[PDB]
Amino acid sequence: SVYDAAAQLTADVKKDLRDSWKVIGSDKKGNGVALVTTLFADNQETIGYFKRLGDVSQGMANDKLRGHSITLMYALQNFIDQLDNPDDLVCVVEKFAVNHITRKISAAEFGKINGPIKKVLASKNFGDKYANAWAKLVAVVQAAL
Amino acid sequence: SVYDAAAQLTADVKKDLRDSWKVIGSDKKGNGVALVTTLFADNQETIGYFKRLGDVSQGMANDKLRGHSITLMYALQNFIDQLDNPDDLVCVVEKFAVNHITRKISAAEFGKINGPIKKVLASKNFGDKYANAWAKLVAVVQAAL
Ligand code: HEM
Ligand code: HEM
Repeated sequence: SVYDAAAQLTADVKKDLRDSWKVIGSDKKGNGVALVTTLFADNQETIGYFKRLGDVSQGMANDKLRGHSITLMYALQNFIDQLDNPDDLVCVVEKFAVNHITRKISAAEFGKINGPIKKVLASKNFGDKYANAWAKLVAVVQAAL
Repeated sequence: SVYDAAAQLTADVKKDLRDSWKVIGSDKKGNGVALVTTLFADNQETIGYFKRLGDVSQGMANDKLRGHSITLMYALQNFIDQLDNPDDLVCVVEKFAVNHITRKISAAEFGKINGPIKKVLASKNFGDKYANAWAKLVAVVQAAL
């Protein structure tokens, strides 16, 4: 269950998530756009899903893409803030899961975000240990898809 | 015009928004559920739009309602964090406006949130001065609907 995935996050994993978020979450506009644009760069097959955003090749200049990217970072802020109460983490994760289920995004496709997260983390010198911790958080959402 | 509306957020208004948010934003789960449930209590005619959340009279005990309410508070957090840059405030406001336009929510009905905000603020000893500041922020979203 999603609760199981959530309840499994250990103290060490939560520590790594919080420490790295202190940095990557400090510039939501910059890192959010980097995250989304990297997804498009490395997984071009996903571009079609974001037609509402218009020309995503415009990057930062695209106001719809910028608004979407900043907001995505607040979903992550939400997750990080709920780490110590699995009950609250689960209800917010299911909320965002619905946003993706309606767009026909499978658990496997949602996992495509792990590559971009790993790259953004690396840009701030957060290595594999941190990428693995984030993959565990993403897996909580995957349990809901 | 959303831009002209954003221009109404003067130094004094921004300060009142930040000062009051420091308190109401400190308990997103508690104050978010209070805000949403007050909207339902005071404007029963809006409950029909929230069919996805199930039985909203259950308040905090309703997982979907709790997830929705917490997330709503992060949208407000987002707005507050963008107060320094109007172009960014506008792009995030338009993102959330679309979420409501697709739900068929007009500027007038969106404005029904002012009553609940005034009440939640009053419960934390923040009077009309603050309620009016928040009404100006809500007005930016209304301009985009
Ligand atoms: C860290 C992981 C991710 C987070 C936290 C996240 C968060 C969000 C948020 C907050 C929204 C806006 C929901 C709405 O207002 O309707 C959104 C929309 C969307 N997401 Fe994600 N997402 C993630 C990964 C992905 C991935 C990997 C895909 C695709 C393979 C995806 C596809 C979509 C699509 C198609 C939309 C709709 C965009 C639009 O038309 O506005 N998401 N996402
Ligand atoms: C401070 C004001 C408000 C904020 C910041 C806000 C924010 C949000 C957010 C973040 C969502 C989730 C969007 C999504 O994932 O699709 C949402 C959904 C929704 N909002 Fe609001 N909202 C506000 C006021 C209102 C008001 C006053 C109404 C109705 C009169 C309204 C009606 C809706 C509806 C119908 C949904 C869809 C719920 C669902 O089925 O999940 N909102 N709102």
